[PDB]
Amino acid sequence: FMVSLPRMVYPQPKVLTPCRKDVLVVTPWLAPIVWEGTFNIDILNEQFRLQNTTIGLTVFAIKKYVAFLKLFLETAEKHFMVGHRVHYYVFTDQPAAVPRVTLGTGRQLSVLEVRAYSMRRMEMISCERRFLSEVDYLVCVDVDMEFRDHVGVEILTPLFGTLHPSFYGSSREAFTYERRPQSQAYIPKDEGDFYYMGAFFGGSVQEVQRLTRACHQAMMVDQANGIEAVWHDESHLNKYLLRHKPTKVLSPEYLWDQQLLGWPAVLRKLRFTAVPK
Amino acid sequence: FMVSLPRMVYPQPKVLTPCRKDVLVVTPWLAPIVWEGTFNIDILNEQFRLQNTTIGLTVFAIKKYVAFLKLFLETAEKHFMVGHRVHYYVFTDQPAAVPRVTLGTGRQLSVLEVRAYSMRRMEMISCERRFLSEVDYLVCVDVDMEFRDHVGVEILTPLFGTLHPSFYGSSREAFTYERRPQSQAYIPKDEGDFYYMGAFFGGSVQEVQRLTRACHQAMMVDQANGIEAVWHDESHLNKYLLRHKPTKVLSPEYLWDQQLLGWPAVLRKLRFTAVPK
Ligand SMILES: O=c1ccn([C@@H]2O[C@H](COP(=O)(O)OP(=O)(O)O[C@H]3O[C@H](CO)[C@H](O)[C@H](O)[C@H]3O)[C@@H](O)[C@H]2O)c(=O)[nH]1
Ligand SMILES: O=c1ccn([C@@H]2O[C@H](COP(=O)(O)OP(=O)(O)O[C@H]3O[C@H](CO)[C@H](O)[C@H](O)[C@H]3O)[C@@H](O)[C@H]2O)c(=O)[nH]1
Ligand SMILES: CCCCCCCCO[C@@H]1O[C@H](CO)[C@H](O)C[C@H]1O[C@@H]1O[C@@H](C)[C@@H](O)[C@@H](O)[C@@H]1O
Ligand SMILES: CCCCCCCCO[C@@H]1O[C@H](CO)[C@H](O)C[C@H]1O[C@@H]1O[C@@H](C)[C@@H](O)[C@@H](O)[C@@H]1O
Ligand SMILES: [Mn+2]
Ligand SMILES: [Mn+2]
Repeated sequence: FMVSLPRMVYPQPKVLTPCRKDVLVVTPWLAPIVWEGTFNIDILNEQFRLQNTTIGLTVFAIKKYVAFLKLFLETAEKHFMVGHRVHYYVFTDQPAAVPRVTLGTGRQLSVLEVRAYSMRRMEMISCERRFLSEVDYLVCVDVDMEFRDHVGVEILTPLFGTLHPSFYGSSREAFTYERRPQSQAYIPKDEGDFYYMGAFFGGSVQEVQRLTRACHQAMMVDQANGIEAVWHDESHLNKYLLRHKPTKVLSPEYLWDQQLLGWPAVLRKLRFTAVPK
Repeated sequence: FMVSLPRMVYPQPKVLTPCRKDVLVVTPWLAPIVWEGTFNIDILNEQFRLQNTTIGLTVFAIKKYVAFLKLFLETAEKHFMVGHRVHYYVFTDQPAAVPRVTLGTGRQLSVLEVRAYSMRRMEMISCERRFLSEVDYLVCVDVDMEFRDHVGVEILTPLFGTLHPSFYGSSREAFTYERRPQSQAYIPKDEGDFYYMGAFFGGSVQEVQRLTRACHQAMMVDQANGIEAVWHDESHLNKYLLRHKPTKVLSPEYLWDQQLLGWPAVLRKLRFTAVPK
């Protein structure tokens, strides 16, 4: 049950004035594509706070990648879901190397020890009972990253992927999907909506567990058949999101590499960006 | 559980090419606004057929309005949810005046007798147990109308309203919301997203029952206080959808009066239109 919104004063949306005329803001299956200018964050914050929403953020920091945790977490504190309930889940082979980072109120961090050495992340996420009890949504991101700007409840939805920053302008034949019919991740050259990056996906706990289960099972079949998809779990993520359309798509504002790709006119904000390695 | 979509060949959506540049296609709370060119109906039909979706359509034909049923139903057969399961619910004081209309396969019609003589429609819809058992979505429309073009699963969502054809270009101060603070339907001049028409709303059975219950209760409070909102149940519908944002908004393609308003450039299709009375 969703209670009433309070009175709010904000600019009237105008039917004959698009927010953005330079980009596609809705997919052909009527999922929003999230760009700056498409959302009133005050309205969304109200809606999600009225549901007392809890967001889980999973991040893997295995072997040398523990060095990325300090900047990742400190910048997450500045920019990720501020004002909402957040539970970070840090999967690592080195629990003692996790930096002591000061958290804002309503935010917690759990260290989950794992084995070191593409199958690990999808298998590890598909924690099943814990996430169902503790959070409403799961967001699954790369650690070799930093938040530079707002990443908030505008992303939340049953299932989302993120446009790969290298391929948002590419035609589908150029996408680096797995192209061998012998792989479970196979997508032919005449199929595909978008190329999603493995570094930022999420959704409700239920939908994220479905996706990660399916990708894990598909990767196991491939392993048994002696094939490894060209881009590993990303290849399977793309296969999954082709056959199970996401209910929102994040623009490349949400996954950018400024060193590689600069700052194009189409990006009004760079929100979550690659750290040099 | 949603099974996989089959392989499909369709045009690739392009991130740097908007479908429509002339209209707002997503609200500031990230609900799609449904216009022609925003959706691939083949994808949506697949998604909704894979869930074996059943759509209930409610229509009231009381007193002289029974005369509108023949054209309403015959044109619904040509254009409304064709290929999907449909259950029409015709509420009338004259069961014997309901025309015998031939239905396509998978479609059924129930005649529900009611009393003759704004409270009736919201009260009557909030049938509660029957709809929950028989349909997935409810669509609630005026009878003095005809379908001229496709109205399909693109509209389905937990909660939707439709932009009133007279007001989609209007600023909010000009909207004919109820303006007296003594009414439950009161909306001040600095609030409001859109002006929704009472003639086409819907959603999941649960959300439609919530809306109709709330509007019925609000109208009862008004009656007890000796006030009747300026546009009756439409005034309350607008209050409800202000405080409970719809998850899709239908463009005026879905509710048009060609005699009054012609055929503006912004409408690529006229789907569901007023019959002269
Ligand atoms: O030694 C490692 C390697 C990786 N990671 C974790 O795995 C994440 C992903 O690894 P990278 O950042 O090195 O790789 P990309 O994000 O470039 O991932 C893409 O390239 C990969 C192969 O390099 C796979 O194909 C993957 O599916 C695809 O999304 C890292 O952020 C980190 O969280 C570790 O913790 N330790
Ligand atoms: O004698 C009647 C009158 C109305 N109706 C039913 O009620 C529907 C709505 O009535 P109208 O078509 O006459 O009115 P509008 O659609 O123009 O409705 C708008 O104007 C109404 C007052 O005229 C209310 O304010 C209502 O909330 C607002 O949406 C009709 O389609 C019909 O289904 C009947 O069956 N018999
Ligand atoms: C010559 C150097 C490597 C830089 C060129 C990489 C450009 C394409 O990005 C890569 O795309 C792959 C799928 O085709 C896969 O997702 C890995 C991805 O590379 C990662 O993401 C990029 C945006 C960069 O941050 C890159 O460094 C990172 O490895
Ligand atoms: C002088 C004649 C009446 C025609 C002028 C009506 C224009 C405005 O439409 C009316 O708007 C009201 C809210 O302000 C309320 O929704 C009723 C609505 O009138 C109905 O819908 C219109 C689009 C027409 O189909 C109209 O005939 C119908 O009554
Ligand atoms: Mn990375
Ligand atoms: Mn009418």
